[PDB]
Amino acid sequence: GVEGFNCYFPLQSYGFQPTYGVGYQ
Repeated sequence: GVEGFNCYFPLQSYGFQPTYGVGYQ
């Protein structure tokens, strides 16, 4: 369900935080 690697972690919540792993312009 997670776009990409299967990470149970709240990777979707980090999409709003500063990080290179979530650089969606």
